[PDB]
Amino acid sequence: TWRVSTGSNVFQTRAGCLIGAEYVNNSYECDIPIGAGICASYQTQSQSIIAYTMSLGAENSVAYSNNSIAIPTNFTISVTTEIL
Amino acid sequence: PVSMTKTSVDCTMYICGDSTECSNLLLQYGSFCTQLKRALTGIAVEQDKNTQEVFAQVKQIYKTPPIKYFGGFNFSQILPDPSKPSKRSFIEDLLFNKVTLADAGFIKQDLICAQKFNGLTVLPPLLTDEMIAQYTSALLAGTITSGWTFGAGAALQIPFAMQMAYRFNGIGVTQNVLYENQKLIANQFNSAIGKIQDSLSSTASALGKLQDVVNHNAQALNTLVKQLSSKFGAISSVLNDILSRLDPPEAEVQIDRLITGRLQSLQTYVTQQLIRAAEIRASANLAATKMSECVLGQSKRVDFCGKGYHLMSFPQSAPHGVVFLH
Amino acid sequence: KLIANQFNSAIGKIQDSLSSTASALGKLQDVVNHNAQALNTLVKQLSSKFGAISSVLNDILSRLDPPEAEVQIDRLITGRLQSLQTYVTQQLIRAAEIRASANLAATKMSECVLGQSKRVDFCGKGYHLMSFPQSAPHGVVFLHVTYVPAQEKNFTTAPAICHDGKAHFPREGVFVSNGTHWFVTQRNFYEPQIITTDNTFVSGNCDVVIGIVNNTVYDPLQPELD
Ligand SMILES: *[C@@H]1O[C@H](CO)[C@@H](O)[C@H](O)[C@H]1NC(C)=O
Ligand SMILES: *[C@@H]1O[C@H](CO)[C@@H](O)[C@H](O)[C@H]1NC(C)=O
Ligand SMILES: *[C@@H]1O[C@H](CO)[C@@H](O)[C@H](O)[C@H]1NC(C)=O
Ligand SMILES: *[C@@H]1O[C@H](CO)[C@@H](O)[C@H](O)[C@H]1NC(C)=O
Ligand SMILES: *[C@@H]1O[C@H](CO)[C@@H](O)[C@H](O)[C@H]1NC(C)=O
Repeated sequence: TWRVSTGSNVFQTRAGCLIGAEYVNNSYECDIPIGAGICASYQTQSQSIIAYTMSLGAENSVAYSNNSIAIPTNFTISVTTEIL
Repeated sequence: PVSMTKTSVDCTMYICGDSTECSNLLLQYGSFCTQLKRALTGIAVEQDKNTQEVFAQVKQIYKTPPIKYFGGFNFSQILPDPSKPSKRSFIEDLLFNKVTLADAGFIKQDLICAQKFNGLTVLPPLLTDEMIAQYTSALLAGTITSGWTFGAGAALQIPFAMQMAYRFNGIGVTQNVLYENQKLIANQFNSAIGKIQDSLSSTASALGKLQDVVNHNAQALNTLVKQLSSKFGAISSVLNDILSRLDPPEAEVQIDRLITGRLQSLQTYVTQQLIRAAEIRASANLAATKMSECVLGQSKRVDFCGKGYHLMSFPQSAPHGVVFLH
Repeated sequence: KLIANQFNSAIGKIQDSLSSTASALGKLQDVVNHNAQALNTLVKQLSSKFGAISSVLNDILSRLDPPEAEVQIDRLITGRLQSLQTYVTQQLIRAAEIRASANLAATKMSECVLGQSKRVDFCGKGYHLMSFPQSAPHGVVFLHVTYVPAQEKNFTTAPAICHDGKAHFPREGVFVSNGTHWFVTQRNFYEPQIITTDNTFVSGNCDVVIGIVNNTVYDPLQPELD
């Protein structure tokens, strides 16, 4: 019996129809998964709920060549935790 | 195979429908519906976890240089094809065509109509095919252009011939053997890749373990739908007829049997789904281990990354699973 | 000393992170929550009627004669049996996963703590050096100690050297150039050295390998003699 304000932002996704969130062109890490590559979050604009397409990672291009190599000159010691 | 289909069920709509007396009677049977919902939701989330843990091994999205010369090795049939909108490769396109699904749970504005009208629905995966293709392309580019150094730190470039010399030296054969037989090795590799392509394109029908998942899920759903035509010892199988022909005191007696039968059917379906999800999870774990140990490095485990002395491995994606070329 | 300081700093960082509400033991809390929820649901299920006239056995006995009491009690018996069976089956299914996790943990204890493993990303990220175990309620925590390269530099390289119409390859390492001179270095750490007959081996001539160079190779015996 409750009615959601249909005059607010309405968005169409392959999962269905999303009401109450505005689509933005930025890409962040997924926070609340909606589906079909669409996630949502609560961000400061004022504060509001936004929907976006999740990102996979930053781009990178290796400088390949016929006779070019890269050799490390220093090292680091890492200690990580695993729980089972 | 890594993942299976994600399904959800509306218990009240399946058992009762639009009837109100049936729902009122069902209100007295406790909290079975909530348990079924929780189980199916757990399965659905587990599937996305499997896919993410298998295909998300790479920190950054690597790229291949504009010039494609890697010591005579072609790599044309496995790198992305810019012409296609999905940016898949030739082999990936063949794999996608080979396996046919039923539906990915998109907008639905037959058998699927019956399933929908009785409260059984399918949800879409969290990652679309394009994202998985991007992940695979990044992994392949890193492997080709940096060797195994991109999996233990930051990617460091090295020409492909010297990388092959490293990998030859890693199996007890000196590198001067490779440096003196480069063209023959390149020709053999190109011929092998072409032979794989020809075999797969000429109706290999080797993707059965991926069709089995789809067939089993569809058959289970069809059985659940067809289960609604039974009587379970009642006068009829339609609640409207029972309400029309009998007074409430007898209608309740007749409806209890239908409620119990429908609940039993749902419970058996959910239990079987759990048991299948277990083995799918085990297979996904094996696939993740293979991805981490065969393509990101060179393994000395016998017959783990192929038959013979392991040299390299390349991944490819396919509907609901992965393919390795060793 | 540098490695000791880095190890101590990493351990201190782990301690600091774990002290101030790390909340990283979700996997060990999920088991407790699931078991508690299962038991609570099993207890709550006792208040259903299952189509009878009442959910209390004493009330049914009091309000009806035995012939009707039996037919009213059969329904409760059936429902409660069904609930218990569901609980048992779900417990079986969960125990299977717990056993799988225990087997994985045992294998990891054998291969990462009692030795050094070459399996990639099995005993941590990077190249494995060591691992230490710790206990926790219904679980185990592994501290993996690994070695990570850093601060890379760019060089020119060749597959083989040519000298006296002979092709020389490095016994273990690569040839690198800083612009005017050629050295031989190990792969994981930059440490250039002079190319000599001690750290290279010869096989063939200079007209088969693709990309050789003309640089010189030093021999110690002749300078040693005179
Ligand atoms: C590398 O060598 C090949 C073989 O001669 C040549 O075709 C290519 O232009 C060279 N440069 C690059 C960047 O590959
Ligand atoms: C290597 O890195 C460490 C970082 O703690 C630094 O102190 C040291 O000076 C570096 N070594 C060289 C040769 O730059
Ligand atoms: C790679 O293979 C394709 C088809 O097999 C061929 O058209 C192409 O010419 C090959 N690459 C090169 C560099 O010849
Ligand atoms: C290369 O290293 C040698 C060391 O013998 C040095 O004399 C020379 O100046 C270096 N060239 C450079 C840095 O361009
Ligand atoms: C130097 O290289 C040339 C061709 O690159 C070759 O003919 C000659 O034998 C090499 N050695 C010399 C000039 O000492």
